[PDB]
Amino acid sequence: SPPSIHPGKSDLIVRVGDEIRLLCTDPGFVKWTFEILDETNENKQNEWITEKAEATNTGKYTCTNKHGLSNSIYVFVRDPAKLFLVDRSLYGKEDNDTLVRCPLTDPEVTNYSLKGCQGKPLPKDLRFIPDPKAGIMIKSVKRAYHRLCLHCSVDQEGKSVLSEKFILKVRPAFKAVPVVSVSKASYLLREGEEFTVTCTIKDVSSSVYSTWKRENSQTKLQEKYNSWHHGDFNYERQATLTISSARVNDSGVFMCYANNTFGSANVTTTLEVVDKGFINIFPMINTTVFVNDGENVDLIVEYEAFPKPEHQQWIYMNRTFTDKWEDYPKSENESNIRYVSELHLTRLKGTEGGTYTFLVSNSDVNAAIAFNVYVNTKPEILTYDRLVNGMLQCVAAGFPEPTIDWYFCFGKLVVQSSIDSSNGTVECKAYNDVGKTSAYFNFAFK
Amino acid sequence: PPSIHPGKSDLIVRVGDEIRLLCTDPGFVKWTFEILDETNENKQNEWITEKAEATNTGKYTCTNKHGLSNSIYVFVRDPAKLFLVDRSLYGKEDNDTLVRCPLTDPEVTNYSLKGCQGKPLPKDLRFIPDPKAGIMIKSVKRAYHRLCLHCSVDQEGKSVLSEKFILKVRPAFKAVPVVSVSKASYLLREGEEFTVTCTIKDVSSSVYSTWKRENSQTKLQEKYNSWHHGDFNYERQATLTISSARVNDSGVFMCYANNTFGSANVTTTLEVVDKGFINIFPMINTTVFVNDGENVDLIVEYEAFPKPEHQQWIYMNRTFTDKWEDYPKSENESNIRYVSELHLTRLKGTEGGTYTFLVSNSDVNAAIAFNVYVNTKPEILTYDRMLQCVAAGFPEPTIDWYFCKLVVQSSIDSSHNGTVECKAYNDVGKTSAYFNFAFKE
Amino acid sequence: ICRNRVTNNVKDVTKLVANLPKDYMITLKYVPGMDVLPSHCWISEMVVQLSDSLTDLLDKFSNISEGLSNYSIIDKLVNIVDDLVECVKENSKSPEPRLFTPEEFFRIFNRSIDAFKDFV
Amino acid sequence: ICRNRVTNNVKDVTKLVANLPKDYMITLKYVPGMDVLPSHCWISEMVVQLSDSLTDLLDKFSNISEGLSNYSIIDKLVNIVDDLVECVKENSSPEPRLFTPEEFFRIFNRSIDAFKDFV
Ligand SMILES: *[C@@H]1O[C@H](CO)[C@@H](O[C@@H]2O[C@H](CO)[C@@H](O)[C@H](O)[C@H]2NC(C)=O)[C@H](O)[C@H]1NC(C)=O
Ligand SMILES: *[C@@H]1O[C@H](CO)[C@@H](O[C@@H]2O[C@H](CO)[C@@H](O)[C@H](O)[C@H]2NC(C)=O)[C@H](O)[C@H]1NC(C)=O
Ligand SMILES: *[C@@H]1O[C@H](CO)[C@@H](O[C@@H]2O[C@H](CO)[C@@H](O)[C@H](O)[C@H]2NC(C)=O)[C@H](O)[C@H]1NC(C)=O
Ligand SMILES: *[C@@H]1O[C@H](CO)[C@@H](O[C@@H]2O[C@H](CO)[C@@H](O)[C@H](O)[C@H]2NC(C)=O)[C@H](O)[C@H]1NC(C)=O
Ligand SMILES: *[C@@H]1O[C@H](CO)[C@@H](O)[C@H](O)[C@H]1NC(C)=O
Ligand SMILES: *[C@@H]1O[C@H](CO)[C@@H](O)[C@H](O)[C@H]1NC(C)=O
Repeated sequence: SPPSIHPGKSDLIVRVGDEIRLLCTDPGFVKWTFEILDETNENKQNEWITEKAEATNTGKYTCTNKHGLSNSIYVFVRDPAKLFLVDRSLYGKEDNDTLVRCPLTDPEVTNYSLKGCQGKPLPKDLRFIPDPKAGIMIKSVKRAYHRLCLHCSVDQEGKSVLSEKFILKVRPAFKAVPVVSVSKASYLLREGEEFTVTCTIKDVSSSVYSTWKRENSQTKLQEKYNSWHHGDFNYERQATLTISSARVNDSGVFMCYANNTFGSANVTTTLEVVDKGFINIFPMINTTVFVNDGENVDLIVEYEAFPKPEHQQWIYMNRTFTDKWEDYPKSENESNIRYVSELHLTRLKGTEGGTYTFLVSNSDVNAAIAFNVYVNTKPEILTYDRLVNGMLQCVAAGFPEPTIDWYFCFGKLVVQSSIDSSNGTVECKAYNDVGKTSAYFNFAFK
Repeated sequence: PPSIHPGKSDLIVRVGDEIRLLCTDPGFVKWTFEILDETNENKQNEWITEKAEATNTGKYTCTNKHGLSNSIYVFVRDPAKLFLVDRSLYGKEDNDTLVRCPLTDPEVTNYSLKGCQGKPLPKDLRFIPDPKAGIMIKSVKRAYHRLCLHCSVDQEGKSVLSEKFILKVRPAFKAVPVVSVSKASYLLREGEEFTVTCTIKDVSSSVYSTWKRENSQTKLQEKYNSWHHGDFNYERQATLTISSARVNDSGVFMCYANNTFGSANVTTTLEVVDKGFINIFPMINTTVFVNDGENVDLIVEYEAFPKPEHQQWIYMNRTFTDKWEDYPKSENESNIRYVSELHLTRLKGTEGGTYTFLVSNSDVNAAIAFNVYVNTKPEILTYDRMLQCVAAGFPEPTIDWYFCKLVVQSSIDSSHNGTVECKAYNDVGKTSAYFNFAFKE
Repeated sequence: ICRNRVTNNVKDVTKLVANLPKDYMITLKYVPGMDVLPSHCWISEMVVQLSDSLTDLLDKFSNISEGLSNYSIIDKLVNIVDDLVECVKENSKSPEPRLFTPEEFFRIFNRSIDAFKDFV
Repeated sequence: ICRNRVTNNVKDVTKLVANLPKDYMITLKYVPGMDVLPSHCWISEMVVQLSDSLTDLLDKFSNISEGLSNYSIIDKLVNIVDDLVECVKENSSPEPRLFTPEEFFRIFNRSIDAFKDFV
């Protein structure tokens, strides 16, 4: 049998400074219990007496038997001084109801409502329901209300009366995901260098969880952190991952990971540690190139070099070539390890057929690739003779090796023909792909 | 002269006691009273206040028809208030400065000056007290600036401190103002809005600065910006501006700065011109002569205001690419002068002709032309058999007959066992063709 | 365990103290002997009281765009302490009001933040 | 005359006001009728008082190296007012009242404005 109370009312009213007196009749009576806001008192007299009521005595009074069953009365203290009772703390989960702890000490008052500080009208879509026993409650708290400033207001004698001033604060719901970005995307290092990568996480709240883990390995790395709050609902974190002396085994994938109750985001960086630096070299043309005298040729190498190449030079016949050669990284990316070099030989002479060498070095390695240039020439005839046998010779020179024909009516090859003719004109006519030259001689009888 | 009872120079009266003074002089005009910046005058030869306040410490003077004068000076001993103060304290640098904390009671010992928050006074600050006046500070330096001071008295072993005095110092000028101008020299098209800035740095805002058009006392309309940057450190920026600079507005401008120590001036010169202009000088004769396969460098050096919008080099009315190069002759902000170069390597001998340089701005276009000849040791084109030898040259071939770019022909009648040689030559060299005849059988 | 929830803006506090008058007065319900009684007996009360106190200061200042201002710094400190309140309520009667010059009040604040980083 | 003494560090005042507590109180020996009267009579006494008040106010703050600070701004203003005191003295006390920073800086700005076409 849940316990029974004298006086008999659900709500009861006393003037300030005037006695309060409650009796609970149960043979199983245990306890009397009084609540308002966070204040709670527990008492085991059969009757509760307070000969000097105060506004703070406003609250709820609840009586319990050993059956474990309870009956309550709610008690209100008229006090012209303090019409409200407050706890300033006011926090809201975004999209949850939030309660504004301003319960009234008199229930017999009108237009219990909520009003902005400094005259400002509350946001149009804010809407609320009042309860004199609890406070006023705000439906579906949304981010605009953050540090919204509130008063609770009540009318007495036609005069309009306000509580001490309240600030709502709002604790985000997550409705999107963390945003995560990494300072450099791929890394290459000499063994023994220090490795430092920084990862940046942005979210509406610092309850984002973020980590650095190494893929296909579950162990937590060691990390240093920096955080900023960049005004309302704007939080940024930076996380730094360091290996102070990088081993080759360190090579692999590092993942920067960041989950919130909406869901995870990840971004990875890849690391190569190498024991010593390299220079690979890739010629872009064949290593043997052919040019006609006074035409133009380019020699082009592309090469991969780490650490960054320190000298790069072009030499001809053991003399260092200058101001004919231009070199550029293939891509401007931070991860490019790659370079292109060119030598432009313009209006080449037959005399500079020969060998052209490219030499490049970084701190660990020196590498060279060599080119051979054959400058084609139109043939010439350079000797002609008429000889005691009745027999004839001519000598022709050039590259590719020329050809010599007879008619009647590194560097230059050398080629010769003989024929005996024993009235008119004998010719040597001399040709290769490049050009043709011809020489003539005559002999007579009388 | 007059006489005053009580007889002595000085009187001491307990707070709330009567002060009574009579001057006996039949030409008497007035008592007169003053302490700190207070003043009172009375034409009544008998002067009373029945309850002397602490403030009624001061100096009281009697004055007459003669202009003769006698004074009495009066203390009001109040254990509650031992100083009169005036909190405003100013010093001029290396003048003695006085700290107005005169005492209301003279029978006190160790009257002295002491630094606030228990800090000790600087080592070479020193002072002379007077109970009637305050305490006077010798030879103020600049390091005493914004020093904080208290006035310290011992009275019956009891020790008393004034309200804060804070000591602040008018610098005395000991070096010339320091003056700087954004640019030493300007050139502008007429129409341009000339503007220059002059910067003056000194210890105090009372430095004086002006902009003067050279050779005139007329005043130029100018606008100012100024900052204090720490103590005894002032900076002013004063900017002259003309909306449309004219040719007769072209001329010389001075920025002048002055303080009680001395004067500094800095000057800027303004050229204004009516037409934009370009002038060209070749570094080399316009005719150039080249051996075939020698290297050539062509150079044009030119002064161009406003800055040139094009540079191109053209050869026989075809546009020339990737062998021409430009740089200003100086990096500096004054620079109007530019160099352009064209580089030709191992010229072919077909490749003589005219090479021209064209430069333009928004107002002028200018052209300079170079004529380039490419010599060759003559190349014998054709040998044919009367037999002819025909030779292709610059300069003109010279042709020889032996028996044992222009084109020029020679021929000879062939009419014993023989070789006959043709030699074609000029200043570049020799090219030779052999045609050979034997009579046999 | 919430040592991550303090954002490093707190280093700004020394600039904030430098920009407050030495004899301004700030009002805080000082939980007794938190200088005395151990790190976890006061901290739950103190962090909520500091929240109220700092929002009071935040009312006193006004915002300026260009540069750092007392309003910026206090705004960010209220974000810190209100997230610490959210934490202490998840992870785990009023002292009488008391008045502090900025140096003393911020010493209390920095003592609370230091108390947080080693918490059960 | 004395226009040159006031430097444009006065623009800093609006930031100083924004950066001081609205409930803070500053103490000034006012020169009543200040608003109604012509400039010349009150301005002479006012600059002297403003010097005193700004100096005491200057003590309350402490110096910051990285970026602008109230001690810096007030130090510059104190220089201005002490220069104006000097020019007033060399070219040409009511009881204290307590002002919020906005009020006190209005009074200051009006005093510095009294040196635009001052006689
Ligand atoms: C976000 O990341 C954390 C850590 O990885 C997750 O919390 C872990 O969840 C597993 C079970 O799923 C537990 O066994 C671990 O003990 C938890 N670790 C920690 C440090 O709490 C969390 O579940 C992830 N998901 C979300 C929505 O936060
Ligand atoms: C890391 O991020 C990637 C996406 O950026 C995730 O890859 C996706 O995962 C889902 C579920 O497995 C797949 O349906 C998608 O096809 C995947 N997209 C891509 C591009 O791979 C990945 O699951 C995340 N991994 C971790 C450990 O966080
Ligand atoms: C600065 O040079 C001026 C002149 O510009 C000095 O003397 C002044 O000269 C003008 C006439 O050019 C007079 O009208 C001024 O009144 C002169 N000054 C005085 C006090 O008579 C001037 O004094 C120099 N500045 C300083 C601080 O000495
Ligand atoms: C501007 O400054 C220069 C010095 O920087 C002054 O030049 C001097 O003028 C006097 C004659 O008046 C000469 O005897 C000195 O030899 C000059 N000194 C130098 C270094 O040239 C100049 O007089 C100043 N002019 C003005 C108007 O101030
Ligand atoms: C890297 O090499 C060392 C041995 O020098 C070893 O102790 C360590 O476990 C290795 N790390 C990995 C990830 O293999
Ligand atoms: C410059 O030229 C214009 C027009 O001739 C004239 O009005 C002006 O007075 C001249 N100014 C000077 C300094 O000569």
